[PDB]
Amino acid sequence: ILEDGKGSPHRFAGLWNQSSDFMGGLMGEDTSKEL
Amino acid sequence: MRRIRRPKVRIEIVTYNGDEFGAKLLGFQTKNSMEDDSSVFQINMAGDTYWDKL
Amino acid sequence: RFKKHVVQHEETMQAIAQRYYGDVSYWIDLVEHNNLKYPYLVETDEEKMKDPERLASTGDTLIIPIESDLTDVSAKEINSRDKDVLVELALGRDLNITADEKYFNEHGTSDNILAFSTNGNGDLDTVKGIDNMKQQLQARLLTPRGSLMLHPNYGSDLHNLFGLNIPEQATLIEMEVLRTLTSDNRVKSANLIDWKIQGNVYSGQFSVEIKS
Amino acid sequence: NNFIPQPQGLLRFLNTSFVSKFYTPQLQLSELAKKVLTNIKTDDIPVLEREFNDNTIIHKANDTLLKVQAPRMYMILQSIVLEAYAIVNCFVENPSSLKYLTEEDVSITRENLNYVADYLGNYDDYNSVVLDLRDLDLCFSAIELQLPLIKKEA
Amino acid sequence: NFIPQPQGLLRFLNTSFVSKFYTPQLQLSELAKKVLTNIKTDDIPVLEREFNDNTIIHKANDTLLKVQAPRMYMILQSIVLEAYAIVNCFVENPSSLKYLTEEDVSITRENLNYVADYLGNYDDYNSVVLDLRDLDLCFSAIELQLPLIKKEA
Amino acid sequence: ASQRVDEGIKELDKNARKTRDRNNQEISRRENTIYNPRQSTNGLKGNIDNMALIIGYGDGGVS
Amino acid sequence: ASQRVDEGIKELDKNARKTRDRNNQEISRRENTIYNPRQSTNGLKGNIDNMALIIGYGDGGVS
Amino acid sequence: MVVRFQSSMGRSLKRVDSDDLNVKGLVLATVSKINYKYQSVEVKVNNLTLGSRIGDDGSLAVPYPK
Amino acid sequence: MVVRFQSSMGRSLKRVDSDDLNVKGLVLATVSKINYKYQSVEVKVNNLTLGSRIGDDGSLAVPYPK
Amino acid sequence: ANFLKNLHPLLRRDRNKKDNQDPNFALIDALNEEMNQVEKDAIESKLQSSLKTSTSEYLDKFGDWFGVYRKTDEKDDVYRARIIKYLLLKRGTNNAIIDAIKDYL
Amino acid sequence: KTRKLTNILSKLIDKTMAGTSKITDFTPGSASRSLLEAVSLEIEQFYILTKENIDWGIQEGIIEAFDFQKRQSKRAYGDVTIQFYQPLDMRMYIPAGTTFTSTRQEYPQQFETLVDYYAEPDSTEIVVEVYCKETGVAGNVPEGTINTIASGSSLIRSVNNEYSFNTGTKEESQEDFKRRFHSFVESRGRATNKSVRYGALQIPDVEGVYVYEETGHITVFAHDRNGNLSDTLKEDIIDALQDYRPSGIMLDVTGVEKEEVNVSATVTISNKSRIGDTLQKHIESVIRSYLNNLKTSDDLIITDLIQAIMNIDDVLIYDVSFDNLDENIIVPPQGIIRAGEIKVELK
Amino acid sequence: MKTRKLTNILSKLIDKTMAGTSKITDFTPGSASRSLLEAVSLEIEQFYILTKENIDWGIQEGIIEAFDFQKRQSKRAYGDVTIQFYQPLDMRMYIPAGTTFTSTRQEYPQQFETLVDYYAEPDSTEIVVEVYCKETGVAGNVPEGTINTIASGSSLIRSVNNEYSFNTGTKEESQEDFKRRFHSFVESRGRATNKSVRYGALQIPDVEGVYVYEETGHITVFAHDRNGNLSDTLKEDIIDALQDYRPSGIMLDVTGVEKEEVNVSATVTISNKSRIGDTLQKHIESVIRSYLNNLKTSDDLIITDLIQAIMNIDDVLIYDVSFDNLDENIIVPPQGIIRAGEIKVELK
Amino acid sequence: LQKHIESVIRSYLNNLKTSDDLIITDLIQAIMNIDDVLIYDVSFDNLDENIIVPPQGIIRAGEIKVELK
Amino acid sequence: VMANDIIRIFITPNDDPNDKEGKQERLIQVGMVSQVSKVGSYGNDQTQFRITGQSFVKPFMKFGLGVIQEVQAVLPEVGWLIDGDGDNEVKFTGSSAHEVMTGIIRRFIPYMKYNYTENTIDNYLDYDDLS
Amino acid sequence: KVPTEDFIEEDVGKSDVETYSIFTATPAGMLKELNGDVFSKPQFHPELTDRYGYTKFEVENIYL
Repeated sequence: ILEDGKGSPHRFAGLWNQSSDFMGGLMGEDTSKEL
Repeated sequence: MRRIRRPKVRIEIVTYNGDEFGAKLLGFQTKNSMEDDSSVFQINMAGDTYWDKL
Repeated sequence: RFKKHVVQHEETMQAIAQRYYGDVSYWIDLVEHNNLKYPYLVETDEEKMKDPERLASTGDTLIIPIESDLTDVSAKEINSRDKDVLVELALGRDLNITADEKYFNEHGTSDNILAFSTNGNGDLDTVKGIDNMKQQLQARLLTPRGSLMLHPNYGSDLHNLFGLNIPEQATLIEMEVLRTLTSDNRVKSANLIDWKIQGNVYSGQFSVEIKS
Repeated sequence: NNFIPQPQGLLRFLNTSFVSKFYTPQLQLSELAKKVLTNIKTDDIPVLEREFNDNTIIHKANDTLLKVQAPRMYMILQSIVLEAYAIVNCFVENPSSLKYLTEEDVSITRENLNYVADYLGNYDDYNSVVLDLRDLDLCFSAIELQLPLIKKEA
Repeated sequence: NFIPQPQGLLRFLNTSFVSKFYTPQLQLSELAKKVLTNIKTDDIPVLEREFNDNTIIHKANDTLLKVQAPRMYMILQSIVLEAYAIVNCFVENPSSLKYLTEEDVSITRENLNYVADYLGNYDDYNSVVLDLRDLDLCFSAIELQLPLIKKEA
Repeated sequence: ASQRVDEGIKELDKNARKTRDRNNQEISRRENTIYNPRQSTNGLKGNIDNMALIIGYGDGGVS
Repeated sequence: ASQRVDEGIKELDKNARKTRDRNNQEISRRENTIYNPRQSTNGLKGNIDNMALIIGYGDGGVS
Repeated sequence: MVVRFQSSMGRSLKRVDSDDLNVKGLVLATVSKINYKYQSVEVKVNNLTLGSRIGDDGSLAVPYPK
Repeated sequence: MVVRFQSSMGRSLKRVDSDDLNVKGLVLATVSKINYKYQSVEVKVNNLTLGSRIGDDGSLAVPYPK
Repeated sequence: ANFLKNLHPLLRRDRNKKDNQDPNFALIDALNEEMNQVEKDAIESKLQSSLKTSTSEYLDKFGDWFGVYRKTDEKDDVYRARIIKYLLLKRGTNNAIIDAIKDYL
Repeated sequence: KTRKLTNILSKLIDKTMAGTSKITDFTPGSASRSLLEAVSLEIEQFYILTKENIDWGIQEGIIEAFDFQKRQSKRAYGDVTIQFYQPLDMRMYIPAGTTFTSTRQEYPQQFETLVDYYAEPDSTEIVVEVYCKETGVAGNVPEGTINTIASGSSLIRSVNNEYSFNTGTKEESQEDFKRRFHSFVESRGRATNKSVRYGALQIPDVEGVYVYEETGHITVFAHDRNGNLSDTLKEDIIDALQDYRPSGIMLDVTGVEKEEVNVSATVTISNKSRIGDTLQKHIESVIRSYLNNLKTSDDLIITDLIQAIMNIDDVLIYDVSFDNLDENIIVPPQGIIRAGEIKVELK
Repeated sequence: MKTRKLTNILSKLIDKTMAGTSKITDFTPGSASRSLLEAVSLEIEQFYILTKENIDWGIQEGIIEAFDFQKRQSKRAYGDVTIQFYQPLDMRMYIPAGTTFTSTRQEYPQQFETLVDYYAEPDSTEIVVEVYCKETGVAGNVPEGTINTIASGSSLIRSVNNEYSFNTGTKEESQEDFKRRFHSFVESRGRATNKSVRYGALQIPDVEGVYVYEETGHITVFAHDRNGNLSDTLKEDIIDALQDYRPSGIMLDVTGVEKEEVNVSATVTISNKSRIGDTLQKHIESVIRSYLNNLKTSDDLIITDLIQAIMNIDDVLIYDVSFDNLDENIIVPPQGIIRAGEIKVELK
Repeated sequence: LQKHIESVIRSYLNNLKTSDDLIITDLIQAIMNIDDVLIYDVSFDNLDENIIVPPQGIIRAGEIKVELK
Repeated sequence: VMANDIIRIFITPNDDPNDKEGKQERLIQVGMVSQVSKVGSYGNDQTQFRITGQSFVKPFMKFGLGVIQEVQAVLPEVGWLIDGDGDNEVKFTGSSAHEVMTGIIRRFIPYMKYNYTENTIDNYLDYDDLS
Repeated sequence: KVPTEDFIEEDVGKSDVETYSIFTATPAGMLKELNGDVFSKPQFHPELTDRYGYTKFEVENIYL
């Protein structure tokens, strides 16, 4: 988009800000804790 | 309609007159890039005068 | 831009959308441009009598915006209510200065000719639509090229082209007029239709393909 | 208010015969100003501990004697700033405040803006204030034309 | 190697008017019988969360068909067991697919139409019928495709 | 089938989709160690993928 | 509008510009979660910048 | 040629990069100041001082063998 | 180009090879278990344990300064 | 538009003048009648969306949302009137109390 | 919710394949596929109809039950009559779209006929309905303005409209529609301070009304009419507030009194050369204007007066004192401060 | 409009086809015409059902748009997390802000984070710090012994455990609660009455469960928050809000509420002998204690609602519940609130 | 707000010079720069008369105590 | 052409009806695309599209076994008897390459999910008959 | 701005050469987790790591 240097609105996608802190338990770590 | 273009290059030098230097121009290159940590350019000059001594 | 269209007898909105936009699925958004209720097309005239503003029937004029402006909400809102005013706004509005249409033709390439006029009551006259385009073209043709005090290179060299009424001068005048008419980006192109030189008076006509 | 603080001076200023032939003022408060003004009156708003930009229109009004010489005209200036301040806030942040302003509410601001401009023009003291408000007079009219169209877009 | 089931589905699965077009027969498939015995005897793993607010969650239990028409409620359980049975083998452990046959699904669709038509009388509980009609055409595809699958495999 | 599966997946909650992903990963671990309803097998997955949502086969669909 | 915004900003002090930059950074980092006012909306934020500057939304302004 | 004008070092051509920044091997230094409370020193290079950050003794310092 | 698709790392192009496998410099670790008979320990990296081979205490272990 | 307008051009749209029996005409007429009835029902649905003309279950939903439930053996008109009037209690005034007592009486 | 053409068509095809074994071809142009596509298009059109109905319902349907009228930009229309020289002897035709131009040059408004009309064999006059081309209030025209017809004829003599065009309509936004409803609902509140104030302000000649509340009695007083209250206004407003007062609580109405203040202040100026008649006169005018503009039941705090007088110019004023003002003056609720006599001394 | 089922539509289509001058056609099962008619009838039934659902949704959306009454958002879950160290700290330690607390069970992967700084003083073998659930939903109501992971934790930490389940996280506002609050608002349009003051007191998000006790020329409001307290600022805000809604010419007062403590000493019978354990006992205790809290003022200690609430956890697993001393309902005064109480579980 | 008022008073008093002298009315004007709607009345318990600074000395803030009542 | 798609190429060596041994439709190569770009020199009045990829080396090459620094993963009064637990450490043991390689591949292959309409890398890659 | 009228040749497209899932900005190398305060606090997306698991991108900032 050319208006006021807006650019592409799709540049700031839904994954731009949405995120979370990084920690374990996502692969292999959690298999042994299924008590 | 097709655009018409008439390039006219000018060169200025500061330490021989700059205008005389710019007359003998034939071509040049200018490699500028942010990827590398250096910007470099090249200039091609005619053999009318002995530029090595000047 | 938008292409004018007239409702045909026993015609549906789906066919109208398919003919122009190709895919019938665009008809869902096209109705909002016309600002019509669910009875989009009705043959019965008395049915439209209940609410003519929010209904259409056979012989009425529709609006067909281009694909780029089809999805714009602003275009939908503007075309919903303006209806016939779109053409005037599309071609713009300007003050009318053709106070003496009979007089300005008698003095070509002469200064102090055009002047303001009055129409209606207590307000300066204004022009719009194709009349505004024709007035602007005539003013540009009459205006010499290098006389305006700002944004120069506006006008033509018609005053300097007077000569021996020979064919080459006639072709030069034709080319000058064509360049003057084609300067505005709104007009597509122009071409001469007839040439006639007899005695010491030059006559001719031109055709211009105005967009929409 | 939700995102960033505001200057102390503006917060203090905002919380709180002659007639023009062309213009007829009225004291109709906007719906948006009704709710935003309560937030300013309440303490639930961040505020800075220092002030800058002395060239703003607010300090010009404070310096002059408009408060005591013409408190009625001074009151209208606060009303204009209140509506002007609110319509700035919604676009930058808090889009939920939309569909609470109408063209009529914005239109009447120009009537009050021109009404007080004539009184301020009778004296040379208020030249600086008159120079500022006249700039905003054309600013609101653009918003009035686009406000119905922007509301449907959003 | 079985996915834990929801608590609601586990509770649901573990236990005059007549239509002119389709009628039921209260017949259970051999494959459906085996799954019922396994859940009845073996303590299958179960989930603890109930985020998914669909299927029987607040629709099959919320409706008054349980107390008003218990016989109709039996039909819905049979369809769920048959629906669960076919989904069980394909996702995991396809050895049990051998017992299934064409007539098992044919009777199930007839039962679905009978209960579906009865639910049409009630205006409030059309939400249940919304899923049943979509599920009705799912069984028909299996009916017209199950014989080819077994020979292919 | 694909359209209504996509609609149902979109309608599901984020936790439901996360549990569906967990179930898909678990099933992937246990791997080891033109469309026509009639006379065709390519559309077998479409019918099965439609299921597991009308019936709560786990907190979310599979495959 | 942009012209008079630029003209007004030139007279601002160093602290006002610093606060304007800080406010712009603050707004920037929490976003995702043919001029004619008639028959168009292109020149929306341009008018707001002058109004925000002259009235004052912060020490320097926003946007 | 024109593109060869980049960071380089040595008689033989070598591409100077972040690898050259890394210090290969061990170096010597002299003890100039000692933080007695934490018993962590700051060592002086011939024309540089390691450590000696804004943190007095605790947050940043050079440990010592025990 | 087509032939450039090989092992590479870093913003600047570098040929990743057996050199990158070699560890440049010194690293820290924590003592998790000690073989008292041989007085040779096994140290734990943040997500790895060095030593701890099939040999109990004698054949393979990490020496300690004396 | 209607089903006949959007039908295939080649398909007939009138009774055949050669034989009385016309299965094509029968099917087209049945589909057209059903779709016209559905269209008439859909047009009438606009009334139910408004309290000014909602009747039966929709008026009951309006009253439940407003808190005014249906009295036994109460027709739609009086129920709607009571629902609308319930928002103008103007409670506290002496004449308001008198009006409330008269309504109770 | 609504579903598109593709979903409905796919469902129809799947159900046909499930039920029908005699049909297997679904190439474009097939009669069965065309029938299914037409059915799906009609279903989608009905879905869009329901969507538009729901949009109208949420926008204004619920509010339509309450007493208020909606406007939809209906173009102006009205009855117009035409006369002829002699009675007709034929059925003259009046096709739709006939333009009835305005005779007056100052009025550029134009009107068009939507429906055709057939003249009777011998009727000497006929009345038809004509709709304006332009919407909004601009389409309104005064009486006796439409006296020209574009499709003229020898038999046609003149045109005239006895009744003016009153059906001119303009449409406002949803917020404008909702604000009147909110005001109407808010106005129904009673037995409160704000409701009593609004009820008092409803009657003309009521401005600046002040309310004082107590457990024993409620007193209301105002200076609405030129700074004074008349007995007839009190009698009129007592009856109006009967509906607004609380039940079982006494209501009282009284006038507004004033207490003039005499002050003889002294000001010390750093630069004594600047003193003059104009400066002291301006100071006195500022003081009397400040004292005049006091709210009802506002105590005359000496600190506020010192702040106001010294805020004229900090550099100019160095000290201030009052010779005849001991402390702050307390006023009753009904009193208002006024400037009786003011004197300023320069030191 | 009125709902039309598949059978009626099919019968009407069959009747129209038969009456449309067509005797050759037959409607036996397995015919293409019958299948097409059934598909069309199902499409029409789907259209009617979707139309009814859209009507309901439009009614809800119009009621939301009408007036300025809208539901409030959800509340983030929060609770207390206990930290156990190997040995008491010899020196003061500082916990960095934004420390992340998580778990390892696949059922509850939701994360938690702290909002304020905390300090671990020396000679302290444990420390408790409040946490907040980042995700807005009921997933934060984890059971006992779920949060057992800490980020950026030093070697001094020996274990991480939450003593009690949160049971504080909530989804979006319930339809029934929103409907009841709207009824309160509609009944509160007429000012100067008990319901008007009730709505004026309840409109503040923080206050919950207020009571009004009208007297001769005197009004008392026993307002309290979710914690049962009444701060001065919130009290003044409630008074200011009620000032507009307060009836004119009558006294108003507010003095909070007085708390009362009762020990239920409940006993529960469990069908599954194997499932009985300390974890279930702690869960039951936490559930009963949470039920005691979040209770409005001036309501008797009804036991039927208590047993139906605790039995709602599992109808089959939980068999029966009985009580020793509190069988009879306890009548609470206007200024009494039943919040505190010690719960002892005596399994049979 | 008490801390803010104390800081304002400190800034005002420290801004004075040797030529200037402490005045009760000037202090009242300085502190009352805040909007009069907020602060309705101000009085001094100790200060009752103007203080004349000696030519060599300068008056400035020492230890300030501010309280509501 | 979205990235990471699989493309299979078959080449016919010689004529079909001639009954040559070349009539085998032998697959020449299969791999995962990782780049698509426009190409064209309009001076020559010609343009082309180029796509390139690797033969299933992309997943292993991109999948980097990273390090997590600040995770404790403790339990209340409970511990794991085997060391290297709680942390992300994983140990592979075996007496031969085929035993170790099977554990290495099997550890990470099934969880490397993609958007294939039909399966994952395990179905396409046999990785069997190792010695 | 530049239209297509000035384009002689073009070579542009996507590329998966750069692909990272975990991003962090560690402080200077002097600080260390074992003998100091917190060392890092990376960030990631749950869906991104499925295709590229534990792909880290570390940068050392001298300012911190």
